[PDB]
This record gives sequence, structure tokens and C-alpha cells, in this order.
Amino acid sequence: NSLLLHLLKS
Amino acid sequence: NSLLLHLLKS
Amino acid sequence: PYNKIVSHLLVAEPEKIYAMPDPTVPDSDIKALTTLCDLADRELVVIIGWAKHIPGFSTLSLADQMSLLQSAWMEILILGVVYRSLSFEDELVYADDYIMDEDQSKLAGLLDLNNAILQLVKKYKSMKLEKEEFVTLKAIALANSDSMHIEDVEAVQKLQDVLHEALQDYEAGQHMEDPRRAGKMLMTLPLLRQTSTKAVQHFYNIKLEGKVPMHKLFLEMLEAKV
Amino acid sequence: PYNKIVSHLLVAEPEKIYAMPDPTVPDSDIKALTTLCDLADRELVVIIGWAKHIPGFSTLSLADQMSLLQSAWMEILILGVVYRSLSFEDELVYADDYIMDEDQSKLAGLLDLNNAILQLVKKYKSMKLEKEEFVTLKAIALANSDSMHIEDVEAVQKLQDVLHEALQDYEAGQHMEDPRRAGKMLMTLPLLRQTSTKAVQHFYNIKLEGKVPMHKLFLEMLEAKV
Ligand SMILES: c1ccc2[nH]ccc2c1
Ligand SMILES: c1ccc2[nH]ccc2c1
Repeated sequence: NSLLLHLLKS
Repeated sequence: NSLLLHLLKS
Repeated sequence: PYNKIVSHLLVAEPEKIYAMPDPTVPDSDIKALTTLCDLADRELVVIIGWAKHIPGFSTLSLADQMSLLQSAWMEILILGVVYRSLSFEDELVYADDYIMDEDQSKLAGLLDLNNAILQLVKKYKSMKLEKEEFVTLKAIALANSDSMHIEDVEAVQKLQDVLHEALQDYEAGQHMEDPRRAGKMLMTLPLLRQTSTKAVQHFYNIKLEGKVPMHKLFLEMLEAKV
Repeated sequence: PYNKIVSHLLVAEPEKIYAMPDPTVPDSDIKALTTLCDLADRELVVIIGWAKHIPGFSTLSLADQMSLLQSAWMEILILGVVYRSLSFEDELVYADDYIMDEDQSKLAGLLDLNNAILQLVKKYKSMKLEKEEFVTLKAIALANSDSMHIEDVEAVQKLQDVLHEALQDYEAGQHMEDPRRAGKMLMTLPLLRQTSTKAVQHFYNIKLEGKVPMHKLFLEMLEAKV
């Protein structure tokens, strides 16, 4: 699943 | 020679 | 009353042009693309005549007049289609006799391009774009077209300034409820630039594939170095 | 003092990033392109963190945050290169250890793209772009990026409005000599959009040719549907 989504959830 | 130039010279 | 430049651009507005698709020709992508390129060739003639009415344009060098038009022509064509389409739903009014729905766009290979034109329509419907604003943005798009070939960089900046001032004056008088409306209108120009550049690329590729006949002025504007 | 949003964006500014080209690798197009894509992958991480500092951004849906960044990332990268280059002549400061002249651009296959970035530099040098203006335009470019996938069209318009207001307030206080300076800054966004879209297309094609290694986040942003 998305690295962009992972970094937005930090 | 250019049709654009011809029409700008009208 | 309002701003004289805005009033002047309204009177300079070209007359409507019919597409006149050939009723003898079977419907096809080639027919649709031919019809659109023929309509654009005709509208290019009146755009050249229109640009001469813009204060200061004819005082630039013929080279700079050519550069601005070679960079802006497709933005000017698209803003026309957009304005004509504001009272319509999911349909592009190329001409009163040539209204393209989603099926026709798919049949012509224009779905992605026409969807981006409809994104321009959607934003201007929400902003309630006025004819006064449309004609002023057409002139600003010509002046602000970012040609890499400009001779007199300062004169082209002064033309941008004159037309920006006209938009800002118009908005200050007609739209006191929203003091930032002129800037909102300026903020619509990036999507017009993006959509224009996609359209030029798309029709350039149709030109290379060689299956759609194109007239002299349209081909001159497609072949321009940008 | 001046505008709080502008002050807030200045403190949110990421730290400088070094390119660190590999000194063991012979100079080549592949080396240059690898170095640039690695630098962009690293800068993307800090751009995501930066965007969260923009008032209202983190209150959008994660989908809308992703959409804005997927549309704007390359404009944000290019505006950084442009700002870093304002005190230089015909050179692009990708990083303090990676300054590209015309020869290096030709060697990397980037002459046309880097020339368009230098056209952005030329215009901002003439306007004497300030750091305050740069950070405000980066945020406006993110908010105004024209994604076709936005869920909350109204919330994204309100974010545009908030950041436009900050630019206009800044200019009204700092630049009384030119009451139209905010609009002149907005009028630079179309060339940024044009240059960004060319860069994404160029690097997408490098991705397809498969000769330049790219990291996960950079590839995610290149592959996004726009
Ligand atoms: C794109 C292509 C062809 C066109 N004819 C009239 C407007 C227009 C836009
Ligand atoms: C284009 C390509 C790669 C890049 N790395 C940093 C900025 C930037 C712009």
C-alpha cells in the first residue's frame, strides 16, 4: 500500500 | 512565407 | 459604466462560426477531427484580427506579435469553447451546430482532452464567469503566453500590466463583495495552460499520423517551435 | 511585522538537501538522471511533512491530501530549484553540490526542460522574488494544482482562498509601490504548470526506458494518474 499515504499518516 | 505574418500585415 | 479596455474587448469579440460538418460523410473519428481542425483554422483568422484591437499589441514588433499568437492560439480557442459551454451540462459547444457529448468525445479520441476542458467549465460555472471576464482573460492569456522568443520583454510585460489592471479595475467596480475575485480569475490560467499544451501535443500527433487533412494557417500554428 | 501565514511557511521551510553524486561513477546521462531522481525522492519526503504545516491541509481527507500532492509535487520541486538559482547566471542550483550549466544539461538530455526552468528564473529575477513570496507561491501551487480527483471541491477552494489572501495581505504591506504585485506573482503560475507537466512527461519516459534506477516514493508520484 501507498508510501505517500503512510507518510501522510505520520 | 508565413500566412500568420501575411494576416498580421493586413 | 465600467472599464474602457473591457468595453473595447467586448466590441472586438468575433461573430459566431458554424462548424458545418459534412452531412454526406459517415460519422467517424476522422470526420470529427477534420471538422474541428477546419473550424479552428477559420477561428484562427478572426483571432489574428481580434488581437490587433488589443491596446499596444500592434505596436509590438511583428516577430513579438507572431510569438504571442504562436504560444497562445490554443488557449484562446479553448477559452471560447469553455465560455460557449457554461450553460450546458457535460457537453462542449464547439459551435451551435457542433455540441460534443461524452460518446462523441470517445468516438473522436478526445475523451481525456475534453474532460480537461470540462474541468475548466466546472470551475468557471462555480465562479459565475461573465462575458466581460472571459474577453479580459483571453487577452491576458495572449499577453502572458510565456513565448521563449520575445524580443521586447519589457513591452510584453507592460501589455500584461495594462490588461491585468483592466481586470482588477473591472472587479473592483463590479464585484465589491469579493475583493480577491481578480486573483481568483488569474488562478484559472494554469489549467488553461495545461489543457492547451495537451491539445497542441494531441493535434500535433494527429498531424504526424497524416490521416486528418489540415489547412495552412492551422498547420502553421501547430508546427510553431514552443 | 507581516502576515502570520507567510511567517509560518518561512519556519516550515525544509533544510537544504545535498545531491551527493557518486564520485566513483563515471560522468554520464545515467549518472546525472540517477542523481536528480535520488535527490527528488529525498525532497519528496520533506515536502509531504511541509504540506502538513499549511493551515487546513491536514483537515482535508487523506484522499484530497494525496490528490493535491500527486498533482503539485513537481511544481514544488521546480520552484525550489528556481528559488535556489536566482543569484546565479544560466545555471540551475539543484543542490549546493549539484549546479547544472548548459553543457551538463545537454549531457543529461535536459536542455529543453532546464531552459524552461531558466525562463522561470529570468522572470522571478526581474520581479525580485522574495523568500516570503516563494514559500507562499509553493503553498498556492499545492492548493491550486487542479487535480481531477478532489472529493471536497469547496474545502480545496477555501484553502486556495486562505493562501491567496495571505499573498495579497503580504503584498499590500510590503509592496505599496505596486498594488498589482500579488497578481503579477499569480501570473507566474502558468509557466510553472507548463514546466512541471513537461518534467513529469520527461521523467515518466525515462521510467519506461528502464535505464535509470528510481526509489519507491519518486516512482509512486511519477505513476500517479493526472
Ligand atoms: C480544440 C480543437 C479544435 C477546436 N476548434 C475550435 C476550438 C477548438 C479547440
Ligand atoms: C526536476 C527533476 C529532479 C529534481 N530534483 C530536485 C528538483 C528536481 C526537479
